[PDB]
Amino acid sequence: MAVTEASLLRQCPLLLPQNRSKTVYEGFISAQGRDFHLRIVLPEDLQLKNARLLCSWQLRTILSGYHRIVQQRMQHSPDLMSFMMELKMLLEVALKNRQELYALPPPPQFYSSLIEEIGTLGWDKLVYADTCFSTIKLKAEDASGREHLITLKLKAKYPAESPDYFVDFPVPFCASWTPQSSLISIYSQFLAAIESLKAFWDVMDEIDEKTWVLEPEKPPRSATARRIALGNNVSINIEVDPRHPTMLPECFFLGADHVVKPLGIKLSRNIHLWDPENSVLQNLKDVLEIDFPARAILEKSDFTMDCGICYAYQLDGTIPDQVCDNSQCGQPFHQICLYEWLRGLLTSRQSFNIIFGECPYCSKPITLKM
Amino acid sequence: VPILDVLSSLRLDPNFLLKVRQLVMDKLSSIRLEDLPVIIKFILHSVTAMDTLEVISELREKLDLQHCVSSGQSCIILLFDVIKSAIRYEKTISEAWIKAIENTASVSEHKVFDLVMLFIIYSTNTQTKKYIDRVLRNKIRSGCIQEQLLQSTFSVHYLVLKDMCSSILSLAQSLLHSLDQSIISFGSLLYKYAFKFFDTYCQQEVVGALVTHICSG
Amino acid sequence: IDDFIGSGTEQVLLLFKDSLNSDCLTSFKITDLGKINYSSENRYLVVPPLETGLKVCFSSFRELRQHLLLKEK
Amino acid sequence: TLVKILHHLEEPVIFIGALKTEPQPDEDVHCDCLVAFGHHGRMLAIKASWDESGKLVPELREYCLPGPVLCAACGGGGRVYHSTPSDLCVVDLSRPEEGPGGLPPMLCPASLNICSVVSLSGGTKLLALSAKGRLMTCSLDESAGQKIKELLSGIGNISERVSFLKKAVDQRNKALTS
Ligand SMILES: [Zn+2]
Ligand SMILES: [Zn+2]
Repeated sequence: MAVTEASLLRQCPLLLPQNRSKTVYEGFISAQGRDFHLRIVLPEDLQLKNARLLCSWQLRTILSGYHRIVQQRMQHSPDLMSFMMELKMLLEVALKNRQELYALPPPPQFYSSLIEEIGTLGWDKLVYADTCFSTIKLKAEDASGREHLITLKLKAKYPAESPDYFVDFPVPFCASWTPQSSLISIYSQFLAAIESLKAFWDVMDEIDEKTWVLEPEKPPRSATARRIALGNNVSINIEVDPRHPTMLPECFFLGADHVVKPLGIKLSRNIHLWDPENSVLQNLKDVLEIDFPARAILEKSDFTMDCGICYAYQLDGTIPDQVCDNSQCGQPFHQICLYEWLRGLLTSRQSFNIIFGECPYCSKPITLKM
Repeated sequence: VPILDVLSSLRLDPNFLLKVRQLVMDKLSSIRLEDLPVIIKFILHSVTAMDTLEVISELREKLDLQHCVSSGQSCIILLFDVIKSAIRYEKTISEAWIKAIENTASVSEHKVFDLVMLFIIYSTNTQTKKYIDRVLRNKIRSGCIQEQLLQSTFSVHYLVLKDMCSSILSLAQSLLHSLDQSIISFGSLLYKYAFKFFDTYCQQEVVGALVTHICSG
Repeated sequence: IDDFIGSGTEQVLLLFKDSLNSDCLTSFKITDLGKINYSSENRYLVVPPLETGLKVCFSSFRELRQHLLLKEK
Repeated sequence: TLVKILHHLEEPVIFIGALKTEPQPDEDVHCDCLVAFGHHGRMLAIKASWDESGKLVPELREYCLPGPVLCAACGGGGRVYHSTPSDLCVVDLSRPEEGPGGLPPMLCPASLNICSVVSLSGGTKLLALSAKGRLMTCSLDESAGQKIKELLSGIGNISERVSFLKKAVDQRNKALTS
């Protein structure tokens, strides 16, 4: 109400007077459905510039951080009404920040139905459950038989709300959550999301097995961009559409200005021969008109594929890609080391985003595009 | 936007389109960020040989670009692109636009937009370059254009300009060859910010242009 | 009965029928009745979740007893 | 020739100790956190946060872990070993501090008067007394058909008392407006 013989009830129904004079109030205060003990003793007059105020030790621990704000507001407040309103707003923000302290499940809703839904899914999809029963992980199989796991976080009462779902594959997973949706509902949704990008995996596992795959080393299911070795110290990279995987992915080469040169020239005049019905590897072998070194040496150091500046492979994951346009050197280099070297050099002239200069080993013209 | 596509699709009289155009121009600060560009796209499709001046005036009056705050960047960019395409694939937009900021003479309350569009137009079709120089000298001597302007201009919208830095220098070149210290100071600030925010090649071109000024000038 | 294993908890020992041999300690059987059964996986995945849940809502129960007594006073 | 209460827990006290939480050899390591214990399972953790004010701030916690706690002690690496009347259980803390006070057991009976020692050899080895009066030393590093029975036994234990506490809520909302 406007008057505090009714507004005091409407806003702190739990907070009520003991003393004849309405000077000793006691009771509780509600906050997120939690009734906290409170005793509050005003002066003879209804001035808050003095207002004795003790609590629970619970409450004083929770208000460690704001007792100065209490000292401020007790003295600055016009009325006990607005004082307590602001107090409850404060309590809510306090627990909102300290929201890590909050969970308790109802068993017969939760611990009953959840194992029925597990038997619904299959106990063999069951890969893990948490000692809290907070987390649970499950398995889905691509029709090839690739395992795609997924994690799920369960509230106190699960089907009331969405569980927090965490999945490996790259596209934003959408789970249409109704309370009628159960574990198998979201499992079918998981499968439908898997079956959309199924034929992508059918090319990806092929590429994983066949060729000298380079730099999504141990590629997860998220990986839509790949890198392949070919020839020697010339590597290609690919990025594929999960929706049209056999469609031509966008690609380019890394390597030499005499090895990468006729590779693209063949590609330009055979891309029209791209038959998307075949496998991607098979299409490439004819489009590029070559065989791969199909793991032909894979990960065995003959000192060929090495920076020559830093003398390393996978410098910050960076590959020896920049090479010499020379038959005699063919010394491959990183980006960063070659950049920093041709930085200080006097002859190193800079165009838009190019650095020219001499190869460190052979002193022949070498071009770096950033 | 759907409404607009549909109105492009249906059999209509144009007098109604005009009403709607005015209507959106009122309802033009009162739009969310994202669609904005396509609305403007519509407008600039919708415009004609004659109405152009007035609509632009209203537009030039209603666009702010201090108001639009990943909080405005992508969309602004896309906007500029759109405009860029518009004034690429027709000419008279630019002459009208210039006219509009040129005859905005009494206005000592000039907004950011104007310079940005000037750069752009300088970068694009070039017959008018001498027109642009002329007008820019004239507003500078008038003192309607000043330097905290350029400050906030390069403090925000630079990203637009990176890919036309060469325009800035080709201009500053013609700025320092003139008299009237304020003009020369403007060109200075140009060279300064250009070296400041942009990349190595820019910096290099800065130094290389200043040296030329020194030795020859 | 004892922790003959030395794993911490008690187990049971059983002896069968000296008809076997004129010798003790043969035909034994040790067990816990849990996983432990000595003689002469989806099921084993979900127990800790349950055993948490019981004590969890037990703590809830005690908290709300305290709550009860409080407003009574 | 003064004394100062700090928090006042509300159940009988059993254990007090300290930890080097975030322990990231030397005998005396600078303890970061503080721990205090009750009898009916009320635990207290204290930390210094110096956050949210640009000044030094205390960060507190009051946990309520189950069982009438019999005894406990601190393990190196920010751990605590404590004996319920059912089993011995542990709580690790080092992460600022944990929101929930989870705990596993270690498959050992209801001990009392635990006393921990550090090896730094490998791992943690300790000492204890069984409630039956037996001393022991520790070194540290069908069924689903029974499981469903266990699930539903626990559900049946809990739902009764949830309803009971709702009956309290009704009493209380009613007496309030009285
Ligand atoms: Zn390197
Ligand atoms: Zn070379």
